[PDB]
Amino acid sequence: HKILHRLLQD
Amino acid sequence: HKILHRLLQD
Amino acid sequence: DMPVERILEAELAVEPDPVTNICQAADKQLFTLVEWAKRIPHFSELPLDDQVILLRAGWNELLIASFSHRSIAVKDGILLATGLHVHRNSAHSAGVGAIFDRVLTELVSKMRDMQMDKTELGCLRAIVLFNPDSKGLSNPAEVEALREKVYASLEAYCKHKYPEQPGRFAKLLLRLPALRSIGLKCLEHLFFFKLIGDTPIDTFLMEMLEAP
Amino acid sequence: DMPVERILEAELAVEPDPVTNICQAADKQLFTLVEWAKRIPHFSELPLDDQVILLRAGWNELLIASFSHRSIAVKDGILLATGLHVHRNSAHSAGVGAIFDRVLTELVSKMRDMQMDKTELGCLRAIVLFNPDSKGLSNPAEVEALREKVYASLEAYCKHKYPEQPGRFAKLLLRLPALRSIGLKCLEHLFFFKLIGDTPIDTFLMEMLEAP
Ligand SMILES: CC1(C)CCC(C)(C)c2cc3c(cc21)CC[C@]1(CCc2cc(C(=O)O)ccc2O1)O3
Ligand SMILES: CC1(C)CCC(C)(C)c2cc3c(cc21)CC[C@]1(CCc2cc(C(=O)O)ccc2O1)O3
Repeated sequence: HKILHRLLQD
Repeated sequence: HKILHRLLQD
Repeated sequence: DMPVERILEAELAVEPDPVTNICQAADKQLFTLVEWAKRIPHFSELPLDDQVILLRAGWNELLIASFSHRSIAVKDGILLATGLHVHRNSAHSAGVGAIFDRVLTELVSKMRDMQMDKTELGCLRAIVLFNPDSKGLSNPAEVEALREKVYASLEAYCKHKYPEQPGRFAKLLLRLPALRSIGLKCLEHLFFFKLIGDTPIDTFLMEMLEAP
Repeated sequence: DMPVERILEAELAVEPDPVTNICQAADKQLFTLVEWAKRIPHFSELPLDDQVILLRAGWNELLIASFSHRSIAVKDGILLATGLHVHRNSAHSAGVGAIFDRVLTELVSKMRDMQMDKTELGCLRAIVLFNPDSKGLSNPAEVEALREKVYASLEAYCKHKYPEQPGRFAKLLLRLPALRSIGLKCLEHLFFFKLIGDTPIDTFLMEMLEAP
């Protein structure tokens, strides 16, 4: 799940 | 729904 | 009013391959469930058409909650009203392991960890029975009023029996979303067993699965 | 602790054919939903893997509750965050009338009749976010503890803001089973639109529908 991980990393 | 009606009538 | 005493009597008055055994027991408990509902205060005073709508709407969750609480002392399994223990290994090896584990984890274990008593179980089932969102009820407000009386009684009962657990009333109510989700998934399986057509489905269970 | 003030700021910080418009708006709100979750106290302190599990588990109910409360003043319709009003006639004429009416009757109207405020909405969404039954969480107990703090705060808030409505806290919690049921049905539709393949599903919405 690329997008969710990237946004939660910020 | 035969059965449910008949049992609720008692 | 809605005294928790009477709700508790209703529970005590009805006390007693795996997929076939569970479907056969379900049909047997449907008869017992009608007798339970008629002992819940003010249910029999509702219009007959609405008693049908409520029971057709809630029978699955009502009976799932029943066997879940009956399975407290059972480890890694459930106890059907016929006295048969269904172990999770049997459920996995019959292709229904995932939903079975959901019952154990989300329902049985939670009931076990909090030691949900039969009065709280009855009130929870009464709340489910008095479902004001059931489609077609001639008077949704009356059913909603009956539901409010149940959980007004259940909260007062919790605060009296368990004064040291302030969040317990809320904890009970927050198992209903899991019960709702598990009831729907169990219905999906039943309709599949019916579609395949080699699982014995008796007349009362079959009538619950037919269209309104 | 879990102060309802902070939960309320999280809601205010993210304030703004029909099936295509709804699916496009859903993808847009998924980005906003991540920002909301990061403002909910202690959510960002959870393991990253669990933040993913909670958001993948609850995004549908979280966003359904959002547009439902946004649609209070709308009659016979919903208001998407893009500013578009979807009326129930449009939903019926697009083949999704039944689930749309379920949203209006079981969610929007109930929120309207009780005048659910944005603090109660935020707490309800926080309870849904902190779902201890989500499969795969590295520590279900921590998420359950966070959920208990939310509804301990929400009950105390209800009893203070609305002392004249003793059953209001319970009434709020008893909309979660309907939200659960409606979320699942909406998911079934999405997977059908994906299967048919002529409905535009953008990358983030698509990622929520893919397997873990
Ligand atoms: C086989 C399948 C799909 C998977 C396993 C579980 C346990 C989830 C299940 C459960 C399941 C049903 C099916 C399944 C059908 C409906 C139903 C309804 C509740 C119920 C209670 C009793 C009892 O009180 O004695 C007996 C049977 C019974 O049947 O409950
Ligand atoms: C078309 C269909 C199946 C029937 C009608 C309803 C309203 C039930 C619906 C609702 C529906 C979804 C589909 C449907 C997909 C997922 C989702 C999730 C919640 C949501 C919120 C907003 C907003 O906050 O702006 C925008 C879109 C959005 O999309 O909600």
